[PDB]
Amino acid sequence: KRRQVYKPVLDNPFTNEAHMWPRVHDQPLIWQLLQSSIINKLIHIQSKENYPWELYTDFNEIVQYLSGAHGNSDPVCLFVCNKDPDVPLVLLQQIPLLCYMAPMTVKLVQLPKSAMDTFKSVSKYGMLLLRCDDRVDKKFVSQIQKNVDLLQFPWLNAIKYRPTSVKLLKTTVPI
Amino acid sequence: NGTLLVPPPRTIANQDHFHRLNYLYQISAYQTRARQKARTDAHTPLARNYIKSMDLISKKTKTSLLPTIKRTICKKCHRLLWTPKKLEITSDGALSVMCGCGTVKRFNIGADPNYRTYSEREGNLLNS
Amino acid sequence: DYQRINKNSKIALREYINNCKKNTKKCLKLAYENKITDKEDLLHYIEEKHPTIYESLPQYVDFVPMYKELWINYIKELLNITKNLKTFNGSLALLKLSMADYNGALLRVTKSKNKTLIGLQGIVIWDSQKFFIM
RNA sequence: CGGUGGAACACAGUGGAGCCUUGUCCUCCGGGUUAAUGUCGCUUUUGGCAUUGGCCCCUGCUCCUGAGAGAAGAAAUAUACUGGGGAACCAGUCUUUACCGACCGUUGUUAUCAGAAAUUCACGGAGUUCGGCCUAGGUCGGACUCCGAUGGGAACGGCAACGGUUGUUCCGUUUGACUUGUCG
Ligand SMILES: [Zn+2]
Repeated sequence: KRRQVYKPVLDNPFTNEAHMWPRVHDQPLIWQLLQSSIINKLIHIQSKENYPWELYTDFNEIVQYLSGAHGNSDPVCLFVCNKDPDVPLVLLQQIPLLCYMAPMTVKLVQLPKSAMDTFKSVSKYGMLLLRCDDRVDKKFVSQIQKNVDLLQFPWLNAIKYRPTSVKLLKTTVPI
Repeated sequence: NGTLLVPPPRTIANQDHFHRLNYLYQISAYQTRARQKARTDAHTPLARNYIKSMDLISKKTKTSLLPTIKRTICKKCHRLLWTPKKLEITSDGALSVMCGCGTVKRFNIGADPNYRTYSEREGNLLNS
Repeated sequence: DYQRINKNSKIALREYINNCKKNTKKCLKLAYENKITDKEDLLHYIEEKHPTIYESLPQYVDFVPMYKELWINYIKELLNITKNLKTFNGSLALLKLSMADYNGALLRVTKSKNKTLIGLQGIVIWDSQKFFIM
């Protein structure tokens, strides 16, 4: 006979607050320009995808770019899709973490729509890192990023004790 | 299949042990972050010690942790991986995370998506 | 070099607590060479004239808020010390203190067999078996 | 707590009986040199492989026993490995003029969940090599290597029992002095 027992397991008490993805609103005004630009890149030539706009869409290149090899470009922007199925969670629990230790001004934007499976199924993996140094795109990227799309850290900024979190999991026991 | 019994009388000794484990994890993480934000690796063999003692308490009470904690800490030297060495992907395998000591913690990520751990599934977990 | 130190965390902790004592002795020698009794001028003197010696020096001014607030708040949560004090239970509280760890505690030597050990306050960085480190 | 005064230097202290695998002058594995043979490439000849024969490879010290303490420069900084001790160091596995190394085998266990899997069952992916169909190199089978989110774990790792050592097992004393009794 099977009996269900609830076992107490210690939780990471700040992983919910460390994965508080930033507040994004009025987002369908942004995907139009972003998707139009990405498609206009992806149409002509795979070298002409990366000649006018320098973007990296492979996570090894994201780590090697944020390691400290290129330090000239200080405003660098990132776009990562959450709330989307068929997306790996091991990378997703480490993308907002690795950008925090980067000395460059890296601006993560979390895309909140669940139906946006296009950018993952089309380009590479569903993430986009590019540079706003002298491009035209920054002329609107600096417009909206102060409005709603602010990214700041409250969790490491001040000194605060954190309450413990002990959850409990299900376990079957056959006798 | 069986009997459905859901007890919310948490036991006092288990709460004491998990508060001890969580306090050791918090003080080790805050030592590591307060040292890492300011300057170079000053007392990085110190905070690791706490984690090691933490894992030894996990030997005594025979309790289990979420895979977030064991994914954060190491396996051999038992150090925090908040500042790892290198992260590589699609290098003819799945994934690799290198450390300073040389012990790596890799994950089979190139097989298929939508794979969750047993504590991260929809209904298997009840908070507090 | 760095890999051979942290092969065992205990031996690296021993090397760290030896290096802190050696750096403190070198700090006393450079402080007598400085001939300035003020410690706030002494730290800036070491920052100006001895960069590699300053790297392993402890920071007690940093050490107090990073430890005391977390320790006091953990004891206020664990021993159920709230605004209502008239529902306290001492025996279970002493049992919890027997079950709680002392790593990170402020503790004071009030009585000792040695007359020189008394009067020392300090915060735990590591608990040993039969000695104590503050 | 252990051993000696019973064993005479292993003469297993000696004798007898029973059984069998009938007590094999045997074999450590392993590594080096030399000689002979056969194959494959360079062509006085040399190199690689396999077999056979010969040699070489370590009683750390005292003591009958029990036990005691010395040092780990033939690869390290902490002086072989592992854990702790505040440090001389302690415990366990080991070796010691080792100018080569050597953690013996079998059985069971590591409950429940988790995970593909709790013992080199199996399964999934990648790379290499070989064979068949076949020839823009597609597929199939066999072998090796690496990895797979979990759990203290995947490490022939930890725990417990049993010796092949010079065949096993059983039985008996080599331990006495006076007093008394019997027998020659
Ligand atoms: Zn590590």
